[PDB]
Amino acid sequence: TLTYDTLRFAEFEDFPETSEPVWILGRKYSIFTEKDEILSDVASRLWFTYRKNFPAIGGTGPTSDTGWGCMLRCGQMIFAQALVCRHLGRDWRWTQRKRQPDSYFSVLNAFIDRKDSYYSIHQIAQMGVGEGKSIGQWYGPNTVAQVLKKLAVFDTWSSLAVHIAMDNTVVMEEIRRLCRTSVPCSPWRPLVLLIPLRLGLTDINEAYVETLKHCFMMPQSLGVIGGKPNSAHYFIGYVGEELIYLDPHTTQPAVEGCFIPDESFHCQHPPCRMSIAELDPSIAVGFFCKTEDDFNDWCQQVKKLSLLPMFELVEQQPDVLNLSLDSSDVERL
Repeated sequence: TLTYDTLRFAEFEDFPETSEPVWILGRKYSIFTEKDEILSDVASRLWFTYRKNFPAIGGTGPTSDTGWGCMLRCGQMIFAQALVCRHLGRDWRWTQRKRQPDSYFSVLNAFIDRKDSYYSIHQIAQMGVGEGKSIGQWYGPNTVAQVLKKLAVFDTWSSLAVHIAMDNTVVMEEIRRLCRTSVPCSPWRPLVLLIPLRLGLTDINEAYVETLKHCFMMPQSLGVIGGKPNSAHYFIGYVGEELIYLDPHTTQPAVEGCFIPDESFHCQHPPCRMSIAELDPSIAVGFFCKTEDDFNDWCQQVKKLSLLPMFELVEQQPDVLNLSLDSSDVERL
């Protein structure tokens, strides 16, 4: 039950001192003159790993998700980043020896391993059953995304709108129908947009690489979740031909007013890097648009990227994930 803690014995390497820009969730950095800021941004992200000794799920279920909940943990991380942007702002940073806002602890609390937290492993796992997934079963990006949408309905504090765009299409009228609370003279529910995709049979077609990089360069970028079963990762950026990510494969003891010892929820080891060409095909890309202007800006950026494609943007109108098979893929398949 501790052969799944792969992060414990992984190879860690410091960031290469090169001229290649370092992108972390819509923010561009230079490793030469902004190394501290880069490390601060990565460490600031809410990190969620396997946990142990938390209340049994459903009273008789697991007390640890080691070996099965890594995609659930990545789902928690990408959704937490959205809540951080929604309640704290993209410019917020976590620092030891500093008093964090009360909202920070409220966000963190929503991911604590107890059934009364909105996005706890308990609620995610239990909600997954309704999706046809038994507790203890590993999920794919699409499934965890569908679960988060249903869980967010109860979170009236955040009052988020979660849209999962299938068929590789983002219908703008659907987004407005989901987010508009009233006729514009908050009138807009902060939007968490998740787009499940499959960029290849065994690997991602190289033609998608450039599009994928651009997904981390938008002010609304929440990153990407994906990976093979029990090898899920939360990708938060890239540098050169590598993706930067947070890994949940380490089991930590569950953490028991406002204050919460939060050291274990911040990744302080050298940020994990992986070759883009080694990324599993099944992923879910996310974007956060707090206001309608943010959404409009996002659409404008998707227009360019498309013109100068993983998904299409249309104004109006089975849920399918389209796999673009090249001549070779058609043969190997």
